[PDB]
Amino acid sequence: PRPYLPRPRPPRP
Amino acid sequence: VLLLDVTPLSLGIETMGGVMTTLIAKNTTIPTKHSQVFSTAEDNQSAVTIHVLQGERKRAADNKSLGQFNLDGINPAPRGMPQIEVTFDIDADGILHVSAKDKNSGKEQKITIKASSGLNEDEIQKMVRDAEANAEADRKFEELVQTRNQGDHLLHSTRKQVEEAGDKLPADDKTAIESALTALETALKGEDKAAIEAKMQELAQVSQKLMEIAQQQ
Repeated sequence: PRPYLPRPRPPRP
Repeated sequence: VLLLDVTPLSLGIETMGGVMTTLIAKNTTIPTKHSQVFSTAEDNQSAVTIHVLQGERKRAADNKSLGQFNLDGINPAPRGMPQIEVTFDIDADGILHVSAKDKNSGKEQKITIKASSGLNEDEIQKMVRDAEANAEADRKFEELVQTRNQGDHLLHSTRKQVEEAGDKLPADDKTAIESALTALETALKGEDKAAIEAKMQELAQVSQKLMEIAQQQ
């Protein structure tokens, strides 16, 4: 049911 | 009354796949407060980013960013199971307070966004017209995103399952699985729903021995 949240961006590859 | 003090545009947060999810609708009278429970996008996700947005578009990228913060310490769980309650409260001064709280861990984080933030009067009118012009496209986008998100979930579960499988997984199968993961990745960046579903299928077709392995005790 609930909408999903993204994770924090990690360091740049 | 002939005058109402209102928030001029919808306010909400970015959710998986680049979608704005609204917490407070345009033209709501202030002061006002609303809460909605959200969850994690991926299995075992330990943190979430709350990206606060103002505007009427269903594509998050075309709304105005007001701020962002992170909430960490989310304990391991299958995606969708954690309960992260997000609250927007705009006070009588137009200051917007946004908080997020994880019900299991008890952890919470908040930001305060000052009243002058976001779009000015001219940009507000442009935004409303923009959304009117793009209403059908935005409908299609939300459809594309439900499929992208399934695509994204399959890619992650399959990679998890390949790691867990290790050398139990035959070499021919791992090669085929690898190729098909890369192909699904490429498709997910396009706007073609059928192409995504097609690569999902191609991945499943090479995944039988894997599914068997993941399935045993």
